[PDB]
Amino acid sequence: LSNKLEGDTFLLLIERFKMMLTL
Amino acid sequence: IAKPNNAYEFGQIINALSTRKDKEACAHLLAITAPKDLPMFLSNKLEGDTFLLLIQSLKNNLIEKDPSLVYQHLLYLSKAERFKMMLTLISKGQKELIEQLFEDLSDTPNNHFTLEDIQALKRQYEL
Amino acid sequence: KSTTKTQRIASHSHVKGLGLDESGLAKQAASGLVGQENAREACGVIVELIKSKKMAGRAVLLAGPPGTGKTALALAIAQELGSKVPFCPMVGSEVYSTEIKKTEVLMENFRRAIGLRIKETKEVYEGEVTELTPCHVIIGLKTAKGTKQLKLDPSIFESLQKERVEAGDVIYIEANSGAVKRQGRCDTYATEFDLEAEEYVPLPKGDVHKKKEIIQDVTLHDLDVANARTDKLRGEINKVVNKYIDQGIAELVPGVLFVDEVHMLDIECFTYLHRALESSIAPIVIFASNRGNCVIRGTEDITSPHGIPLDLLDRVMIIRTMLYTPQEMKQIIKIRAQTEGINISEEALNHLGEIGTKTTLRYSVQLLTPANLLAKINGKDSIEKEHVEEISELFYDAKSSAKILADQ
Amino acid sequence: VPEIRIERIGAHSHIRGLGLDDALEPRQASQGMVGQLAARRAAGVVLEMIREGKIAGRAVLIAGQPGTGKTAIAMGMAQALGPDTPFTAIAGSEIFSLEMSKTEALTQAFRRSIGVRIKVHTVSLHEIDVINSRGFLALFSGEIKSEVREQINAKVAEWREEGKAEIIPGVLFIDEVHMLDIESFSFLNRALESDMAPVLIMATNRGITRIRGTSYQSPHGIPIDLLDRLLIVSTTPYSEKDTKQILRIRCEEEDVEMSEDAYTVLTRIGLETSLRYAIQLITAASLVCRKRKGTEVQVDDIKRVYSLFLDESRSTQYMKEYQDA
Amino acid sequence: KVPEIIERIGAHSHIRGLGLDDALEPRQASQGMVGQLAARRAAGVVLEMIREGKIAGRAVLIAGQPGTGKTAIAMGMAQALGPDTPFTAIAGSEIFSLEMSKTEALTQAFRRSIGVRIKEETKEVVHTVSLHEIDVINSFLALFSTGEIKSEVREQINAKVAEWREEGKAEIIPGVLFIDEVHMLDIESFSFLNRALESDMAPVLIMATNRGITRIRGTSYQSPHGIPIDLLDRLLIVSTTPYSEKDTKQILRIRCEEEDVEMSEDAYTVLTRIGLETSLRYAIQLITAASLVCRKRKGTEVQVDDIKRVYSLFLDESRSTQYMKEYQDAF
Ligand SMILES: Nc1ncnc2c1ncn2[C@@H]1O[C@H](COP(=O)(O)OP(=O)(O)O)[C@@H](O)[C@H]1O
Ligand SMILES: Nc1ncnc2c1ncn2[C@@H]1O[C@H](COP(=O)(O)OP(=O)(O)O)[C@@H](O)[C@H]1O
Ligand SMILES: Nc1ncnc2c1ncn2[C@@H]1O[C@H](COP(=O)(O)OP(=O)(O)O)[C@@H](O)[C@H]1O
Repeated sequence: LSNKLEGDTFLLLIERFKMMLTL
Repeated sequence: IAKPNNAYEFGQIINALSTRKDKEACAHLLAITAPKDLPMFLSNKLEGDTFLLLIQSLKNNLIEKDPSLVYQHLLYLSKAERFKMMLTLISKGQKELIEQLFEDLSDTPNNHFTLEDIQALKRQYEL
Repeated sequence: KSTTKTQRIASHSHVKGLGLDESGLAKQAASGLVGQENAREACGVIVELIKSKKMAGRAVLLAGPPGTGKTALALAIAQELGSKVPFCPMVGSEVYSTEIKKTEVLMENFRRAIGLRIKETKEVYEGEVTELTPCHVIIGLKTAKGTKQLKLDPSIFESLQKERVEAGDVIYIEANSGAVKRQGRCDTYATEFDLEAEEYVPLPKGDVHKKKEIIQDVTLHDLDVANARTDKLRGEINKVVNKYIDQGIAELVPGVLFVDEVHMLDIECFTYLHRALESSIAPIVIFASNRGNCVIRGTEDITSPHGIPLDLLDRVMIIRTMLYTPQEMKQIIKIRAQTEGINISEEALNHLGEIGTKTTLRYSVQLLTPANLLAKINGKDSIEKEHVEEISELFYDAKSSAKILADQ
Repeated sequence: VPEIRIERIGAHSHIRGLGLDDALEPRQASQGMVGQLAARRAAGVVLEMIREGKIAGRAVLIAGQPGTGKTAIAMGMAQALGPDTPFTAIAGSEIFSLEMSKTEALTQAFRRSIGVRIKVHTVSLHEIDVINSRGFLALFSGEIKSEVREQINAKVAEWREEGKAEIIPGVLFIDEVHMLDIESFSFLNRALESDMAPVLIMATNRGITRIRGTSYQSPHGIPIDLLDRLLIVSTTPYSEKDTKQILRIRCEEEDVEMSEDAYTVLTRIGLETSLRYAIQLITAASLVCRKRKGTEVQVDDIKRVYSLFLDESRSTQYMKEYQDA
Repeated sequence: KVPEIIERIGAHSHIRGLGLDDALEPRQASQGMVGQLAARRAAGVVLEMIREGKIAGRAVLIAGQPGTGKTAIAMGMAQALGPDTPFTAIAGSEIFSLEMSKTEALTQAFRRSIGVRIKEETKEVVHTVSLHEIDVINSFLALFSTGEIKSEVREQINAKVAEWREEGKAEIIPGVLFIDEVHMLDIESFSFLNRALESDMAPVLIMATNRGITRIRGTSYQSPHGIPIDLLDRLLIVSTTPYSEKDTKQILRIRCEEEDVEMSEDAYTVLTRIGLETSLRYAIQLITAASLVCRKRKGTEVQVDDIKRVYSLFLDESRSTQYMKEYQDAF
């Protein structure tokens, strides 16, 4: 996965994790 | 205590106290220093004043405890680079100081040191 | 004139010599220097060799860690060699410039160490000031002939006021151009401790216009900068110096050229350095190095001790200088503070010396004006420990700052 | 002769000095500055030095990670030194120019930090030089003479003599000082030894780094002769509330109105990547909200802009991960 | 319009000829030089070559650890060729100059290594002068405040020398040119040496080195002694072995007698040890510091404790570099 998390991709599956739990 | 970690700190402490000529400093300074690493720590920093200082600091205070540490310090000093240099700048009069340090070792074989290796060591020391 | 950069030697203003007995040994602390016994004795030996003209194209190398006193030792040697022997410090990295070639940089550095004591026969205004009535400015000068009323330009009056001249002082002004210099007082008002032929001078024999040998010291770079107001000026100055030497009115004195960080010089520059020191008259070249075996710059492959080619390092004898113990560190800091005018407590000295042995001595020396300003802002006259620890927390040294940056 | 960067682009217009005051005691709110009390106090000590006259021959260095406010501290000390003191803010890479050699570029930078006051108009000396040098695009069209500068220096000496002008020593800031090589460091060392010399602030974000132009490594890539004459000031990285306040004052400056949840998500974004990327996102978010006929920037606009424009770490890692094939 | 007219340091003033004699048979005591018998014998063979005229197109290389007197051997061979044989002793690093390019430096050395005799009837007084002196005549801080000898002066001087040679009152003596640390020369200068040796009035070439297989400067190939092959098969290589105790004692005695020093026997032994494991030239340097120290305490002889003081004052090379190196490792 590496650091590819954005708003759209993370919501789809539902380093850049805790930052991702703010959008 | 000033535990030496590098040869640089060792050179700095030994020579800067050489003009002081202070005895018990070297007494409770070389005991904590590992005898085996004595050559590598010493390197070629040997000057006449500091060499005499080690001689008359080892002769005076270190004999109180077990003279085995004296034996390791004296034997591993033989591997210092500038030693055949060193055993001629010492004046003939005070070579008897090293002889008096030696009779504390050869005359009394208390527990550890033996006669034959001490004799070989003296042969190494040219005296 | 006087193009002496008072920022590279102002850090060592307490040094007035080497501090040596008549026997040749070094006192514990005298004339500014408070440590480095064997290095001081070696510098005294070097001075003796220089005075006896046995400097057969040889140079000195000072090998020691930073914050040890290499520049201080060079300044001490320069001060010991004579009353006003020129001293030009220089860092090797400064030879790398584009607007002037390396030839010019080494040129200017070398002419900054070779001095000229010029003894000029001048009619002057050396005498006792009896009365001073600006009406302007008529001044009464009392000498062997008597009291003479002489006219002074307002600029000369400003110089006299700046020199703090009062009624009854044997002071020296220039009559050809005009320049006031404080030489001393008169024996007409001399006390017990004020003798003759000293800081108190008797009635000036002759007249106010005593046409006498005035001693005034210049440097070659001083005449180069006093004539530009290329090699044309070099030749002009050379011919002027030749004429002065031929008269016998000037004495050409060799000085000291200090070169700190010698490993930053190319072998290309080292060849010039060797060639220049072979001359009959040439300043004593003292290198300084804090590096062991390293690559000679400009060769890219050849390693050597201290980055000096073996052709020049051949004529080099090395003095080894080392770290200070905390007691001498405190003494150095106290001497520097007294010279600079800062009152400071003993516990502040202890903490500052602890910082000094922690990183370097010059770092702790440089934290004196900052701490003094911090204490002045707080409303105190003398520095205490809190000011020192605060200024140590605010400003950093290079090693710890780099450690912090690398740490993250 | 005829007479009359950071301010033009912005990003430092809100900082009207350090604002510590209270006899060298940092104030949390102060004059625009937010947080970083230690660096501000050290800077104030530096101002005290400059005012008393104990800075001649020395210079200031500022370390820290990028995005911590080194330029902010430099601008603060520039403002604190007076109302119209010059402030040049060059980088270490702008002395490598096709037209001007390093000597000319560094000389121009230095003369852009020696102001002259005329009775009140304050103008940079290099600006006076460029005025006395002969199309709506002349920035396209250096090497501004060699004798004109001497003539202007003589005329400035005259203007000091008869009392028509006053000399103001400004501030010269060099960001990323490790870019300069040993050649330019010698020029800096030689130029500092003048009576009319500006205060010299350098900035760096690098530890032990090889000196450019040589082979030996040194702290911050600065030669030892200069490194022993430096007042090193270290800046710590920001925390959440400081960057939140920074974003608030910046938005107030550029006329952007934003909600609280958008503010905190922007603060977190800036904490992860940089203050500068978060600042860049603000204008794009405001322009996106204007298109959607919205007056207040919501958090979904922050989502959209963060998805549109990429930060440096993601952009580099994506294509480093590209070269795996 | 044309007028006419190593030892300054005096590190080899005791050297008066090679000393072997006896029809190429090395003498242990001889005249100045001591020991290194094989090197003396090889130097004598090369001397015979130079004397007859069978050295043209060839040169000499001396390889050995520093402190073995290869420069002394060169000085001895220069002396034994005649009392007025010019001898230049430049170093490899001395050709990189701010004012003179490698061409000018090497040409100046070569022309300084050629002598001419000037007979002058008043009795025909013979004055031996090197060519470079005559060049520098045709041109007191001159050493400080160019030195480029112009080409037209050189061609004029060469034509003049040819004329004076044909006239029959001047004669050209090929001297000896010595290049210490020859490994520091680059390929562009080795080519110049190769081309200049192909001349009739070419001085004997001696090159000295103390380093083995090294990269040729200017190239990326490993060659013995850092010398290109095109010059290496035209070389007569002699090697000098390191001294022993008695030889160093003898050289120290000779140098002390030369420099007006009176040293005790045990002091001689301690100084021989000094020159035994640090370097002999280091001891040579120490003798003058010891002499200066002895006069401070109002003494006429130099005792062993004077040596022990001087050795602590001034450091030899190995100690001085190891100090800073291990400091840097501890930094
Ligand atoms: N023996 C000494 N006596 C007086 N001052 C000393 C002595 N040793 C060092 N110092 C001081 O230490 C400071 C650093 O000296 P300097 O030699 O310029 O630095 P470095 O040792 O790094 O070259 C100087 O200000 C000098 O006055
Ligand atoms: N203490 C502060 N007060 C006000 N603004 C700050 C502060 N610290 C950082 N900033 C803001 O952060 C932004 C980026 O900081 P900057 O100085 O560019 O970082 P760098 O040190 O990498 O140049 C600037 O626009 C600046 O306004
Ligand atoms: N056989 C010898 N006879 C006389 N002097 C010698 C002899 N060997 C060495 N020396 C002395 O050793 C010193 C070093 O010699 P030199 O060849 O000039 O430098 P190095 O040997 O260090 O390269 C010289 O001063 C020389 O007088």
